[PDB]
Amino acid sequence: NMMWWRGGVIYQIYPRSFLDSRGDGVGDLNGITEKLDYVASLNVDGIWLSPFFTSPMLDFGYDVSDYRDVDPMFGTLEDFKALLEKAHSLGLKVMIDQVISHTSDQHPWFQESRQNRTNPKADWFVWADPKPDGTPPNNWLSIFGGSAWTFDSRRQQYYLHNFLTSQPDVNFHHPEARQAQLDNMRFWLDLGVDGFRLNTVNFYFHDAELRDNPPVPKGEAKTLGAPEANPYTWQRHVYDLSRPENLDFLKDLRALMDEYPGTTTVGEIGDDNPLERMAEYTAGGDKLHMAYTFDLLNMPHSASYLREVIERFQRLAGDAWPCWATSNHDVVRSATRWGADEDPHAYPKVMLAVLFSLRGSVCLYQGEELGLPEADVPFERIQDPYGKVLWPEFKGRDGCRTPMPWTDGEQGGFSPVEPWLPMEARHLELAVSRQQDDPNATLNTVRALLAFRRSHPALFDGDLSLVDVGDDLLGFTRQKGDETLLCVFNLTGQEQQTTLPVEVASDLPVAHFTATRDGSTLTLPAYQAAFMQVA
Ligand SMILES: OC[C@H]1O[C@@H](O)[C@H](O)[C@@H](O)[C@@H]1O
Ligand SMILES: [Mg+2]
Repeated sequence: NMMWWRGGVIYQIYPRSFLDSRGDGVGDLNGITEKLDYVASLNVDGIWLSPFFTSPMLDFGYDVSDYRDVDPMFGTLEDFKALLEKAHSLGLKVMIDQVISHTSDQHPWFQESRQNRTNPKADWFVWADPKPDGTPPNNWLSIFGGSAWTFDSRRQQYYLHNFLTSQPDVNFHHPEARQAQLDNMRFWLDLGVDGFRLNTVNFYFHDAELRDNPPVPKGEAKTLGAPEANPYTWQRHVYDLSRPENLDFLKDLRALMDEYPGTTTVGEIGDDNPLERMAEYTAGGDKLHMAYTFDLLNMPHSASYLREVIERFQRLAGDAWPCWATSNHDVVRSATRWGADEDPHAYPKVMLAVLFSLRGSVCLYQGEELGLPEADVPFERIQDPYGKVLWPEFKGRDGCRTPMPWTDGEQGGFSPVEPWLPMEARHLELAVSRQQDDPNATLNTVRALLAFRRSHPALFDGDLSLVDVGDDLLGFTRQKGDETLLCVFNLTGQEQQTTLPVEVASDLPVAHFTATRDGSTLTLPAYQAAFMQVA
């Protein structure tokens, strides 16, 4: 079963906010270990762990100072081995983050690199002389504010950083650095990890000519990976990322993965044309296994929009393979971002049904299975530095990083002390304990939907074909071998009706969904889904 990843569902855990088992108010590995039974009960195929490596935590894990160890705040390496072993014992695959695009400035490589222009690791990072006027070498901007270049007095040069100043980008034009990062991945592969989520996978290479980016002409759409309030979105990003050379490196990376059968990779795409880039990076079977984009991580969410996304993707390379996600640690929770103007109890069910019925892999964010709304984090409680640069137009990512509601008790049973982010009040009555034995609650809807998905080959990796189901409905067929299923979704809060584009063999009941099939006319109540066998 070495193709488990091609259609499998992965449960993303944000370590800081899952479960605190030691008592410092911050989630740790042992808590995850304690809740692997819960995770397994979701009928998901595996997990993706956000960074838990040694880090100053200035970007909370994504500024890595030691690629081959666990930060004391999350526990130890042995703790991780225990977590991995128990997870394997439950039939769960374990994937972990890899942030090889950039390191913390506290990483030994950079500490050495910054001292002078001639040291062994001087070229392991991206250094450039200032312009004659002492200004940055080009117009590249940091996503987290300011120029992408920061001056260092030691070398009298600027160093590049797409994100924080404390996150210098690695110079992938230096083969030994590439190799060092590959080795860093190999370290974790040798420990038995089942795969990697590749942080900003298209960022790896930059234009060595350091050419200026062109601006986006007024009225054209901005990039999906950043809020429009961010000046980052004022230029087309062609030279600061997504270079051709990266393809070659991807092959190398894939080669490493090939040395360990059954392992996989999912790339995070941050690009002006995310679908196209995902196709490019996941094509050939010699590069990325799969990748996800921000197309379903933004504001549009109509059935017509989904149709546009699916159509657009189907026009790309057919050998490509997508991973779909409606929520993660970087965006507003799906129940709020998409379903703010919808029923808070009904909409997450049909949304997640759509997510689970799309052709591709799935990323399911912690709490999304509870239909958790975006939390309101007060100014004085803000932790994410990305929330302190564009306030209040953009308030950062803390809203989706609030602690997991296990019980409706004190601090949601997350911690015996005050957690690093405040527990959201509204989450308490949506807690796991309050929701576990409720068959009408979103959790069990998710369980049933994923078991249902698991019982049908067509919903694993079957082909997808859009069909006419009306303007206010989303409809398509999934086909593999004997089995052809018709999937119809009502994402609206109003009853909808359509003529069936194919012939139904039998109705398929799943997760207490209600739909009326009268001959050739199908009716769907508000926020309902319909699955059917096709003759
Ligand atoms: O590390 C810089 C940023 O890169 C993004 O791709 C990650 O998903 C974020 O969590 C992180 O803050
Ligand atoms: Mg702890």
